[PDB]
Amino acid sequence: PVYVDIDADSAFLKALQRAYPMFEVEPRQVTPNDHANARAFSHLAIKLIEQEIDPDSTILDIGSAPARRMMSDRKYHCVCPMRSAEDPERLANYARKLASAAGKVLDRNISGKIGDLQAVMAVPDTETPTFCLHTDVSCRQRADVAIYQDVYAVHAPTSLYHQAIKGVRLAYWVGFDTTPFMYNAMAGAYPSYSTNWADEQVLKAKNIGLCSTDLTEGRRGKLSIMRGKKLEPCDRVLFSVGSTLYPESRKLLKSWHLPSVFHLKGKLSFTCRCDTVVSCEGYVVKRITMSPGLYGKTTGYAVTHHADGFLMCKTTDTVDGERVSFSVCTYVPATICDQMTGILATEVTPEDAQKLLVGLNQRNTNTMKNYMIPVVAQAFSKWAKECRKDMEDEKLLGVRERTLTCCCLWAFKKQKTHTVYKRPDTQSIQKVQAEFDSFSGLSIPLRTRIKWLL
Amino acid sequence: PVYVDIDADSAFLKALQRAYPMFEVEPRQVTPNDHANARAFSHLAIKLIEQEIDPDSTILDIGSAPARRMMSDRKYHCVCPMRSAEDPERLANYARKLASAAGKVLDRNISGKIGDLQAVMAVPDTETPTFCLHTDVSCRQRADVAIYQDVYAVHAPTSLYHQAIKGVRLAYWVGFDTTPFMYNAMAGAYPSYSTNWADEQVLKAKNIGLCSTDLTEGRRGKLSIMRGKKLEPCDRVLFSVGSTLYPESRKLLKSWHLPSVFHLKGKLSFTCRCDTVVSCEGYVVKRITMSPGLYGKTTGYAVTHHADGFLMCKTTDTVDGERVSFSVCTYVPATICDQMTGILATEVTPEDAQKLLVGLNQRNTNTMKNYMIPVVAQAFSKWAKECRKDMEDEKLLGVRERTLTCCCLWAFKKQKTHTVYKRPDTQSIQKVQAEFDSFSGLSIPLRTRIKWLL
Amino acid sequence: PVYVDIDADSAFLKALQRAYPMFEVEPRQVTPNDHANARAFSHLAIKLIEQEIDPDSTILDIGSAPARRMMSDRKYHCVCPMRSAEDPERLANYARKLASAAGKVLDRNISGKIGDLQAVMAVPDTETPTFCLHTDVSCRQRADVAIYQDVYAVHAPTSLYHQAIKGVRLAYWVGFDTTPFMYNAMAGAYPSYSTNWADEQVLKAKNIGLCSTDLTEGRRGKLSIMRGKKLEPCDRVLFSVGSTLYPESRKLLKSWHLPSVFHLKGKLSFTCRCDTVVSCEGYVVKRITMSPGLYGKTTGYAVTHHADGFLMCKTTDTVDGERVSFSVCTYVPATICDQMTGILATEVTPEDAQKLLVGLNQRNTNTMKNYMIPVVAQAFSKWAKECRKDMEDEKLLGVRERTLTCCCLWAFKKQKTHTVYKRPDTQSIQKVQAEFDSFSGLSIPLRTRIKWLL
Ligand SMILES: [Zn+2]
Ligand SMILES: [Zn+2]
Ligand SMILES: [Zn+2]
Repeated sequence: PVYVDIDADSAFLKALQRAYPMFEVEPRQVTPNDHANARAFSHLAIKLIEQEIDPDSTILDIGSAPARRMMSDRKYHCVCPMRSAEDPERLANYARKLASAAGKVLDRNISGKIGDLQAVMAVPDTETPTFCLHTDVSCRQRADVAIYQDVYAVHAPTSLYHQAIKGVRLAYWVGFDTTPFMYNAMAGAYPSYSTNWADEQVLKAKNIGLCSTDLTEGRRGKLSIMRGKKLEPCDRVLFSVGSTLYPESRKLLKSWHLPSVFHLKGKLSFTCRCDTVVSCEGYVVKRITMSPGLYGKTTGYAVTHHADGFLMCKTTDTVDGERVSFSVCTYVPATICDQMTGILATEVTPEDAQKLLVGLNQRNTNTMKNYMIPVVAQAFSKWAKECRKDMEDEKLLGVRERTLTCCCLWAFKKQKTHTVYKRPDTQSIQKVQAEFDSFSGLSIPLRTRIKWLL
Repeated sequence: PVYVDIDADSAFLKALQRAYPMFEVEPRQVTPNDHANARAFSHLAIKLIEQEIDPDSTILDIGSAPARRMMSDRKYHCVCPMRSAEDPERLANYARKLASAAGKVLDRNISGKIGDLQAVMAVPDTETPTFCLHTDVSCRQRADVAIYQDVYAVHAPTSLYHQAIKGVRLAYWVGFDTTPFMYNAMAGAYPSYSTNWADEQVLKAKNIGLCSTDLTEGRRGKLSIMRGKKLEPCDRVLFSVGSTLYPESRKLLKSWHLPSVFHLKGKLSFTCRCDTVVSCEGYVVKRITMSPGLYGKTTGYAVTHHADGFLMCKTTDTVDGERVSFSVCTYVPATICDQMTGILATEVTPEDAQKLLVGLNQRNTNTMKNYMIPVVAQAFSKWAKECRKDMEDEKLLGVRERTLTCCCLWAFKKQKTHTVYKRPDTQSIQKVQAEFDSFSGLSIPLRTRIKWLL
Repeated sequence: PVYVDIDADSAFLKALQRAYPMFEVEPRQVTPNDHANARAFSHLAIKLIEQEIDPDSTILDIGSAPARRMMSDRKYHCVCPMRSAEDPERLANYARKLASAAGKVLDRNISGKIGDLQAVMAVPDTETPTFCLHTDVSCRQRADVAIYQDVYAVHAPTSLYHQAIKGVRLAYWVGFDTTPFMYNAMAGAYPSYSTNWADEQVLKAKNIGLCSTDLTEGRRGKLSIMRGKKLEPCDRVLFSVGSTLYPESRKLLKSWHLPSVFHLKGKLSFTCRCDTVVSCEGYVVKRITMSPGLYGKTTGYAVTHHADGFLMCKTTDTVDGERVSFSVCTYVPATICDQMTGILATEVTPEDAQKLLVGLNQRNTNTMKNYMIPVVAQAFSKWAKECRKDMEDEKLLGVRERTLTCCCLWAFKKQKTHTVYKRPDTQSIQKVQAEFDSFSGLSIPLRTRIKWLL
């Protein structure tokens, strides 16, 4: 069995048992994490990856803590770029966890890993079998499995190519579903994992998941130096997994939304596939295989299967007091989606839809988080309405009705789409890019401390 | 017994037991595939084919992975054209799966298949008894059974003739029902297999199965370089089986909708039959028999028996913002169809029809997927209405009412058919073509790696 | 007991036990065949014929596969004209089934049948005791029983005379009821066997059993080269038994609707009887007796006893978009017929009649297939109406009311009959013709195959 640190009466345990049928998932709650689900998923994700891959294979852990990786029989070789403030504490914790294992293991190469840390604290740029201080672009070790566990700040094709040229033929990416960022939403939620993310421009909104505003009477309106008149989603996004905050860029998030087939054509050439192997309510495990030489052709399309509904709607909020409208995305449980089918046959108001959603939810054992019921309600009310206007404005079969621009071009009226509702068992198809061909860090007071611990 | 990787409480298990009464189907879920049904069908399809065919026969596998085929007592000879990015990984996986079997089998010719891969990585163009790197038109092996398991990108008559000239007298094609492509629909669904397909022109539709659109206010309408005024189904189609995406061409799909009898008359002559041996909710197993010399005659008709209802309707969507109408097809469960019979005796609105369909579905144990209930509802409402207009516009028995074109020709008013509903136990009859008479790939870094694995 | 390949909970098993009281009918489903009923009838029909006929008799099998006939103790002599594409595969299958029986039988003349195929592939025109490559007109064997199992493409009097001059005194014809073709219907259904047939002119109808149409907006009406103005039933008809398609001609179908007595008087003379020995819901077994010399006289009448109701109505459809009306026939279960008796005492609308039929059917255990419920409903509503107009227009007893054509002839108004309803336990009486007096195929590449298999 596999023990997950979630409450025994948790409703996420069934979702987590479906996503992992090959395991016996048992709750062993030992810590009141506010993002316990996001970790109960990744623990099982590594448990599954370690079964799929060959035991005699060497694994590379990009941006991962070496502390969690030991006590495992797999030949891990963690690569620690030390790009953030957690890596020095991660290395301190690794050195400290090795000390309590000097003799009480004699099964997990502890006596080799102590030597491996002291030998890399002797020479920093060195390449040891199970530890190094390089970036994933800088490491010189040769393996055949790579694992990107919660690694979003990396450009996908560049890093994948740099792993492939080192002999990596299999790669696993455990992370959040990058689909809300291909639809290019402003703010969004992963409610089953207590995760909220927002574009920095709307961090002062009133009521979205990740926001914080102030009280006011609305009588100033004079402090605009330069007009915006344009509130598109910029590049910087902030994620809050429970209470843990991470900054990301939309570019490096969208880069991991890889197509089914792509080509990495640098000094060497590889043809690569990307398969979503696990998917639970917004948290995915993707499998990339890379093989030498160009084979086949690439369509440049990426598919997302929706097991649970996916909404993206236009919501009206007040960012920093100013009433704007932007796009918010969320995941709705497939049960709620299936039970709204009959009501969305007509035009329902957001009040009626919210009362019906609260009924379906409470029927204290909630199916979906309630902070998303208002917006979802509004989303449904818009969708059901835009479905009636499609029915009243029936066109002719196979014809269009373009209008001349009066010089040489044609014009067609665009309709206003306020909601994109991807029901369960539908798919999203996004045109992405394939055919990619365009591919220190530690102090002395720390280097003295990491080997003093051993 | 035969073990299928679907969960024990699945409702597809009963449908899968009906399609295979000669087996006892046991659920053995070990993986949360989002297209587990489409594979639980094909596993049993190969189990059935291997019983029907003679054990002393040689089998050819067009476009199939050699990995899955071993551990079978049948004399397989897989032909691997390496036409896509999966065949290199398929060969890597085959070479890796052979290594774990060097000695632990001594029953499935593992020690012969290792040498058989070594002999083809020594000479590429060689023809070995159980493996080759050719296409189906290029392979030179002589067998008597061919199997096309999920092989849609091949022209049926050409490939079948090239198998027949090599002594193949029996062929099996396991695939999706090619009937939605003879009615020439724009988009469609196989909802029991979580499969959606769409013509590339409508991949930016709002709400069909395989689509993805954006939010907008509909106030630009100026970017048409050249008018379309014509939205007929073009040749390129994209399939999403769960989350696995494949591109297909309507020509090569319609190619496999073979008639009951046809003739392959090239340098040699064969008379051939095509029998649908298995069909489950949109997934068929066809049996082609080929015999030397022309016998009988061909009427050129292809029949599809509908066990579950088949709808094709005109839906109004907004592709990339533009409100168009195109044809969508889907499969409706025979129970839903039978329970809709009484309501379709009059004119029902799509709202009433959708509420009634939701009632019949929920009566949490859904009979049909709900994302298809709206369109189906609309379809029914149109059909029930076009059935009343046939009754109000009663004609005379055996006469027509053509009108002179005023020169020498006659004119008859055509009526608008918005829905084609093929109820359970009806049949589709399509005029197709019979009488056919008009019939490398591997790199060095991979050929080095395949034999290093063994 | 006799084992039929139908599901254990099938509702056709009761009807099949009534049609064969002398047998123990046991369901042994081993194949998901879409026309399992049509074969569960014929298997029992041959079981019955083999009991009725004398064991020391020689049997002739017209157009039958020799493969199914062996393993039977009866002295069969199959005649294989090789008129279609199934006979070459039938012979391949026979040669293959003999090979698996060379030694494991020593009870069914396997060692004699192998030599009998080798002797006929040595000389083609030869006449061997249990196999020949002739037609039924060309075979020179002398027997005393003939069996026509699903043989519709043969002219009945000519074939029967050619069998009689060879000493055949008993003949059996297992087939579909040829009564819908004596009423000369355009399309029709045998719904208990999943069989639909249509005249080729209406294969593009919208909603009948065997058809397939397209979507359209009805705005072309310009492509008629020559007017029809006349939609009578032509000679070519297509049958779909489940999904198996056969073409037949109305002439050779009506040929087997033989009268109770007829005379075959050519170079020799025979007086012949035709009795329907078995009848199940549209599938009959007819027994023809032929004796030398002319005896008695012939009324030239053929009778059909209706155990289940038989409808033929005028339905309005749209063939290829053009709204026409033609005649469709179907079989209604005697229970549905009996339970509609009280409603048809007045004028019921097709909507009310369809809701009532759906009530009686569902009262998921359907009595009749639902795709025939609308048309049947309409049929009933017409019949019940034409029965009221007979009652309101009461004539005088034994008189007519002809009107002079003003020259020398008389005229009577003909009434419009839109429905012919033959209730259960009624009979149809048709004036047919009696007194009849107007009465290679294999290549080398196959003849090399057939004895190579043995
Ligand atoms: Zn390293
Ligand atoms: Zn080969
Ligand atoms: Zn003969």
